[PDB]
Parts: sequence; structure tokens; C-alpha cells
Amino acid sequence: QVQLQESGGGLVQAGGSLRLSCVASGIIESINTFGWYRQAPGKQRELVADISRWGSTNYADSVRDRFTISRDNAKTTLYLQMNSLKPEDTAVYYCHAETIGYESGAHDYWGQGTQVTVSSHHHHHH
Amino acid sequence: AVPSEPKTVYVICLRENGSTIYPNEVSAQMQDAANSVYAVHGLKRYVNFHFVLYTTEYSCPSGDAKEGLEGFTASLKSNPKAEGYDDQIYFLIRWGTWDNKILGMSWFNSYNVNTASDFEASGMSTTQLMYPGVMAHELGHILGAEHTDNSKDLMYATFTGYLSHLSEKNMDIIAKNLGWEAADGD
Ligand SMILES: [Zn+2]
Repeated sequence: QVQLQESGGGLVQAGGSLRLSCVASGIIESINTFGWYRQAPGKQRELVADISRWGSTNYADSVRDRFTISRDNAKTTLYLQMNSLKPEDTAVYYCHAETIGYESGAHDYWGQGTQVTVSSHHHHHH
Repeated sequence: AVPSEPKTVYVICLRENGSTIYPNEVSAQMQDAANSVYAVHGLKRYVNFHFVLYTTEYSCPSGDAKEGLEGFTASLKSNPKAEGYDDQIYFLIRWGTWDNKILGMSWFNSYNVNTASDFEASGMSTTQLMYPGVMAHELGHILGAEHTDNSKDLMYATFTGYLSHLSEKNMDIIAKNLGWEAADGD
């Protein structure tokens, strides 16, 4: 009952910034938690940041105070401002929406993923 | 028609054994539930709910919500505090949710003012403040309301935070199960 589409990924250098955007269409009031997850090669998918329908936010410890989540007035667009980026932030980033049925519980909706690559310098021999 | 006096119907809300409930949170659920029904078809003429907040020794065996309600309704049948009140409405209440964040459960279309019996009109509800209206939604189901296409209705299948019945079909069903007839007006 909702559809998600996110954008804004790219390759940046260490210390750089990126701004991700996710647009939801459909039954917007069904979105109980609107958020961002990421998955890096070989690792499990993990929460980055989310926001509840009442405006309460959560951040992963490793991105708190470098990343900021926000939601526009219309409630359809979710932003992730990513500052001071590190190689450990390289991952596919997914927009996510949780809906909750009164008797059925949680259901997950996902975007398609946007690739984020954070390069740092690899010194090598000659 | 309009009865000679409103029927006293108890809504007996039993804190699950081992749970910790907070006063403002449970009060919000019970007042939202009462108001969701009184707002329909002038129903205060037909029913005055006594919401009773008490305790039970019962606890759900796990986070399995269907198992939990089946056990709760059974526990009422030999609960000496409920003896003589098998025709009332019962909720098991806790702070948290059930498995996969199920918010509540109910036996559908289980209360009618004329046939209520055997503790059939029972359900369960979270009381966390972030889920307003769950008890009201489950009480709707108990009174025969079905899920609606309108996502701004209390009885949308998905939790939205809304608190009021909007479906004419559901309002007619709920009010009929409490003694109302169309000729009575609002
Ligand atoms: Zn329902």
C-alpha cells in the first residue's frame, strides 16, 4: 500500500557529504516508522536512522552526530544528510517503511537501494 | 426504540500478570474506546460503559497473540472475580506488543446486548502511548465492525492513529448490537 523510491547515492572521498532522498507514494498514514537501512558486502543489513509517525528519531551509534534524518512537511519525503563520511559507511542504502496492522503486526516496505561508496587513500609501492 | 434506561455494560480491563502499566497510558486507551462507541448514533441512550481497571493472574504463555487470547478467554471462565459477568466485555492489557508488534486481538462479532455470554466478548490490547486507539479498534471488532477501505477510519486494517468510526456500515452494525434501530435517529 506504499511505494518507495530513493536517490542520492554516489562515490565521495573521506570527509565528504551526501544527501539521500526517499519519496513515498500511496497510503502515507500507514507509515509507522520511516527510515534508512544499509548493507555492505559480507555484512548484515543494519538500521542507520529512522523516524516515527510522532517524530521520534533513532540513529545507529556509529552515525549519530554525523548523519541527520528529516521528513518534509507533506510527510512524503525522507532525507538523510550524511556528513564526515568514512570508508566504513560504504554500503547500499535502502529506504524503508514499517506498517503495523492492529492484529497482524509489522510489514516491511523497501526502496530499491542506492549505492554509497566512500574512498580513502591507499598508499602503495613503486 | 430507545430503551427505558441505558444498559450498564462493564468493560473489564485486566492488567496481565507481570506487566507494568502506566496510568495516563491505560486511561487514554479506555477513554478513546468509550468515546469511539458513544460518538456513534447517540449510543449513550442505549449503553453506559463501566470501564473497570483491575488485574489477572493470567499471563500469555508466549508472544503468540492467538494463543494468548485463547488462553485469556479461557482463564475468565474460572476466574472467581468474573463469576456472574460472562455477559460483559473483557480486555487483557499489557504495556508492550505481541510477536511481530501485534498491537491487539479480539473475537470478532462477539458482543450483542441480547446474546452476550460465556466470556466470548473478549480481546487484548497494548497500552503504549505511541499506539492510540488500539483498544477502540479491538472493541469495534468485538461489536461487529469490519476493516474499512478508508485509511482515515479507526477500523482501517493498518494502524494509523485515527480514533473515530467513519464507515456507515460499521456504525450501523455496532449500534444494532447495542440495541439501536434506524427509526430511533441519533
Ligand atoms: Zn483489525
